[PDB]
Amino acid sequence: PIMVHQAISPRTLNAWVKVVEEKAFSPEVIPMFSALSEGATPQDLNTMLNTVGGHQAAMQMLKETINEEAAEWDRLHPVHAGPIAPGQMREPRGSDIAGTTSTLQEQIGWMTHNPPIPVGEIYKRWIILGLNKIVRMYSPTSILDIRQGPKEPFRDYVDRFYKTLRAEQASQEVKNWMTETLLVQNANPDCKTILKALGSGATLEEMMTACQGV
Amino acid sequence: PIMVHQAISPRTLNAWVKVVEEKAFSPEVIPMFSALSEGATPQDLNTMLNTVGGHQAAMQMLKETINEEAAEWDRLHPVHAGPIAPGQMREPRGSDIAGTTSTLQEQIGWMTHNPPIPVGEIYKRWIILGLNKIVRMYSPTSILDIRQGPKEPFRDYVDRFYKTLRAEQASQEVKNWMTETLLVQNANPDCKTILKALGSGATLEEMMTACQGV
Amino acid sequence: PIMVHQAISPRTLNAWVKVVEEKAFSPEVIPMFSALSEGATPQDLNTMLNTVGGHQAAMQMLKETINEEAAEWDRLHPVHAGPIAPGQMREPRGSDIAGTTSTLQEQIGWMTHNPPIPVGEIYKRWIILGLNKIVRMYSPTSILDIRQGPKEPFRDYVDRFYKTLRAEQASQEVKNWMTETLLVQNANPDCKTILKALGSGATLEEMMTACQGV
Amino acid sequence: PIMVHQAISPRTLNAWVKVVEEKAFSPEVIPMFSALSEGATPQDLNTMLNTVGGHQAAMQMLKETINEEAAEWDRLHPVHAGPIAPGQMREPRGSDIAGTTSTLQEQIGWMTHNPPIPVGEIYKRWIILGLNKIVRMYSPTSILDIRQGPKEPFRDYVDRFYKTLRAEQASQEVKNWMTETLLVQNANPDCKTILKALGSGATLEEMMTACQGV
Amino acid sequence: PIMVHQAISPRTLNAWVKVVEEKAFSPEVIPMFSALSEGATPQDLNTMLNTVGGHQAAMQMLKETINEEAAEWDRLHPVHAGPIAPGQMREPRGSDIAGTTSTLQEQIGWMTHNPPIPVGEIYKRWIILGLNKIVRMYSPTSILDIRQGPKEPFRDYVDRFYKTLRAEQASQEVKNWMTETLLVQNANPDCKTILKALGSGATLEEMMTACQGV
Amino acid sequence: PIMVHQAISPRTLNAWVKVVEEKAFSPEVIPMFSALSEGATPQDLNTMLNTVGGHQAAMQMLKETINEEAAEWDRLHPVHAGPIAPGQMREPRGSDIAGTTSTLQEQIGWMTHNPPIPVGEIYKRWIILGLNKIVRMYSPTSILDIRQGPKEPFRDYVDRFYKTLRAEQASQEVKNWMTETLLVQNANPDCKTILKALGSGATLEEMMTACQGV
Ligand SMILES: [Cl-]
Ligand SMILES: [Cl-]
Ligand SMILES: [Cl-]
Ligand SMILES: [Cl-]
Ligand SMILES: [Cl-]
Ligand SMILES: [Cl-]
Ligand SMILES: [Cl-]
Ligand SMILES: [Cl-]
Ligand SMILES: [Cl-]
Ligand SMILES: [Cl-]
Ligand SMILES: [Cl-]
Ligand SMILES: [Cl-]
Repeated sequence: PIMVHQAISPRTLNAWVKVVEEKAFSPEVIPMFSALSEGATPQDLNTMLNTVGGHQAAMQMLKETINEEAAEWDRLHPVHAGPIAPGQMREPRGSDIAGTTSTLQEQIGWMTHNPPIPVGEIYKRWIILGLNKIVRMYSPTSILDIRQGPKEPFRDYVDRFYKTLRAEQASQEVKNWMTETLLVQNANPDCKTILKALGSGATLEEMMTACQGV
Repeated sequence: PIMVHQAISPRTLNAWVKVVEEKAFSPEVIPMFSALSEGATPQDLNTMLNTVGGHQAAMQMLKETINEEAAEWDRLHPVHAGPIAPGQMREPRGSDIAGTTSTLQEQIGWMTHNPPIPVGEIYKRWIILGLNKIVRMYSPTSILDIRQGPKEPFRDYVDRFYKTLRAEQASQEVKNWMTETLLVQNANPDCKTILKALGSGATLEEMMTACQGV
Repeated sequence: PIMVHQAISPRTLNAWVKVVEEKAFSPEVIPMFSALSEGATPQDLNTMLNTVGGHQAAMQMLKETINEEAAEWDRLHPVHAGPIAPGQMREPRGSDIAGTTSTLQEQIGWMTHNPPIPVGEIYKRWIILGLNKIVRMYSPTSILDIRQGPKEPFRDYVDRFYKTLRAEQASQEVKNWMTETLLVQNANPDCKTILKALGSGATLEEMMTACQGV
Repeated sequence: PIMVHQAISPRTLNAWVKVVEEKAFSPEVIPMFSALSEGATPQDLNTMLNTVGGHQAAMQMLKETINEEAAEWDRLHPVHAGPIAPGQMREPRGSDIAGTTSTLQEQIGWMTHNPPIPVGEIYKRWIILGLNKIVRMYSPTSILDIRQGPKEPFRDYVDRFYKTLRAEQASQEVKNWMTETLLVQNANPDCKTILKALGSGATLEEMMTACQGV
Repeated sequence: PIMVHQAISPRTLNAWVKVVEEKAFSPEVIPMFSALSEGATPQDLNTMLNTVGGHQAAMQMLKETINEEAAEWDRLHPVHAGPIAPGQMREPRGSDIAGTTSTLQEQIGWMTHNPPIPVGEIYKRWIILGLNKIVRMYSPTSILDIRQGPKEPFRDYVDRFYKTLRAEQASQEVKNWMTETLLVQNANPDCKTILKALGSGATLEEMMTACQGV
Repeated sequence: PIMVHQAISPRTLNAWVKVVEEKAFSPEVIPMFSALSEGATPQDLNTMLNTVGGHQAAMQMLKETINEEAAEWDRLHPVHAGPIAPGQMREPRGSDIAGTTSTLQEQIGWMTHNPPIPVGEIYKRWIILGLNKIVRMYSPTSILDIRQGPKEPFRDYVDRFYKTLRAEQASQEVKNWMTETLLVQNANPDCKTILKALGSGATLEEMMTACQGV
């Protein structure tokens, strides 16, 4: 990554490869990806994606999302005809942001220049957008089906609930509705009664400590 | 972390991930977290939290604590209306300290500027506050129940006592009362007699060496 | 690699060696190679190749490809007779780009000089060209033979399809034809009907989510 | 640690944690601790101690020793009343040296300032003092009980002798008396005769090579 | 290694040690050695050799080769009598290049001085010369004995051929003769016929793809 | 180690610890030690020795050798009475070189000052001197007892010979006599005849290749 240019480290690459083998597309893979690609050029971002073996339905799916975002960027940013003056550099296309039609030096130029054109962070947003689509498709369970089993420790039910909740790509408002509606509704009879008694404004801490004995 | 900005290292991230898998929320997890997040920006702190898979009841609980602290910061620090002058940067909100509504560059700006606004260390205190709440809730044993078993080496009883003591979030004054009261009271008959004979001002060293033979 | 010269790191070398032992010549080996050889001089590129034990039919094959590209470079770039002036350095031959007839200092000279002569990136392209030839020869399955089995989850069929597709060295236009023709054609009866109903312009996401239940 | 400030490295922390799990409080733990804490601030020293899980009787014992040394420092160094001038910084208390009542910046200030106030090395001496107390208490064998068994290779007896000797916290004069008295006295009959014949001034090398055959 | 002097890294040393234990004197050991000794002083080169345990017939053999090359250097470079002036440094002998009679500082002096006297790269060539002698002696199979077995995949026969070829220290002209003569001659009947039909100028790629079905 | 001071790295320390556990006092331990202690101050050298657990007969033996060398240094270098002037630093005693009576800063002073007083390299020579004494004492086999067994491959006999030779601390002249006398003398009948026929000036290479078939 990068403001002095640097190659992607052996142990960044290796760490990313192992993450995908072990955890596939579990929600936490996406923060790991972003963490390992901090300050990454499009070339470095493409490296991480291309070094993934297997999971090629998702990697192909990711390409289409990236292409869709590229087409959208080109629509909003039409390229103007003309010779690039000595002090300036050309406007990036969608394919330049995705790294397929731009050199490393062009990518370095845009990121470092005074008006920064952060193609690294733009392309990364496109990748993360497509990764979210994969997680949601690749999640086995639906949030609607998470119901506490009889004699299930609440703590284990809440772990399953917010884990499954974590893989829906839901906005904060949508995730807020699911919490106040499904969590208490789908608790088991013994603890559900207790939770109705806490009222309409109790924290998760209060709900978990309330059903700790039961 | 950071005064030159730096990305979170592959082996910092990986170390933190393994800590939580192996040790869950054992008291020592919190010092490990703080150690691995030294000089961290809110973006780096959020990275560590988001890269944790599982334990999503606690991670959700942690969000509420962070939001409570954010609401408290906003109450004490009301934002004033106006255009941010060239030489200055805006006042951070609670959400800016938690990183959700601020950019990396804004976080870098506050931490490096001459009046330092250490959003990293402020947000970290909020996270550590919530981590303490988790440890205490997630501790299986109570300090009141730690009693030395018949024929139990004192050393093993003291290990269990101060381990269980370690997970209560007790102030120094509260932890002091538990030591002078419960430790000797809940020792086994043979060693308890010996300890009453040491008097009301003996060190742990003297108590452990006194009951070494018995 | 390199603009200050640096030796190839112990853990770059070791990482590359393990990659080839574990994954042989699977498509992802090539992006891994390029990633680990970022900014590499021809000497560093030769190091990575020579440190590979076994697979000597491929490594020998790679030599011929490199020699073919060297012969082509010499044809296009004929060397002129004359003593190299103090301020300049000689024109590289194909063997100079491949590192066999040039010193490390000559390779450093070309890469750093004001008109950059990127022998590292030129030789790397020749190596990657030959690596593609190996992958295609060393691929066991043909893309034509990938047919979805009865009761096979589409997701698994698409994984096999784009994995096998990945090892053909096909241009984008050739890979595009295979997608729109073979993927739907070679699906199993139950899902194939569903896919004909999506129409002639649906994304992979829509095709995978359509055949998710079936 | 530090004269430019630096955070404690991931692999320093991890190394220290593993040392205590594997070797507990074996004499060599103390040199390992000092080695891993070279140039450490009190904050870094507290980190290493707090990240130790288990062994909480010793860690609590260590706190008391540190508090005793703190009380002693305060007695010898009484704090004077007054506002700290711009060019100077306040006098450290015992709690400031132990890091509990001082900030990282105050600790950095004292260590770097022209009259250096090495709170890191002072606090480290207090910690090492308490670690020695633990080793001696936690040693199972006494030096008095190490007697060479019949047919025991001297080399193995000398290994046991100086290992057990190593955990007594004995001054050089006390350890010198034990060598010249117990080592030869407690050897087995066959080798003991040989050693009396070497005389009152022979080296360990001469004693070991003398009893090599026997 | 080195133009600022540096000590050999822990992980360079360890990597080299493991290479020799696992792979002995397989052809690839020599490129690994050269890679790990890039920019090495004679002291660093001697370190790598001396840290090898076992294989002492080869390490002794290597000493003689180094001594032979040293004697040859002294013959070609006779030392002149005189006091070394302040601005200059003495001429290196063979033993100075091998590090046995020169200090680290003398080795640093020669490598860094304006007329560079690369004792590191000279001594390294002597070591690599002797390593080649070992590989050839320590190779179990002869290139003459590599014959394709009945029903042996050509690819496996070519792997064995160029592996065994790799350990002969043969010049390019000698290795060229073996390829065009033995490879086709010693193929099995079914594939041999096919290869005669390709003609006297076909690549390894064409030969391997020709005998792929057979 | 060091001309800017640096703390001993976590992975230097750990590497040294593992070396001694796995290989004890095999000849190669000594080059490993020297390699890992390149540029080490006496404090760093003492760290490596003190972090060794077990083997305390040898570590104690090493202390005596170091003390003997210290006494010898003091005899040759008598300390003169007087106050150390501002521009100068005091003369080191034997105990100052061994680090027991000197501070880290004094050790840094001597090593960096214009007339360098390399206490690191002096003390290291004393340690290496004592390590050689240990290896020789701790070697199980004598060079005199290495005789080639009937049907033993010469290569294996030469490995045993120069391995056992390696642990005698023999000068080059003493090791030279053992080679020309014992190696051929103690070979087995079949190969011994062959070696007498090579003559009185053949290399190890010629001797090993001569007895390769037999
Ligand atoms: Cl993310
Ligand atoms: Cl969520
Ligand atoms: Cl903490
Ligand atoms: Cl506590
Ligand atoms: Cl590639
Ligand atoms: Cl593809
Ligand atoms: Cl110590
Ligand atoms: Cl001792
Ligand atoms: Cl080589
Ligand atoms: Cl070859
Ligand atoms: Cl040595
Ligand atoms: Cl030897």
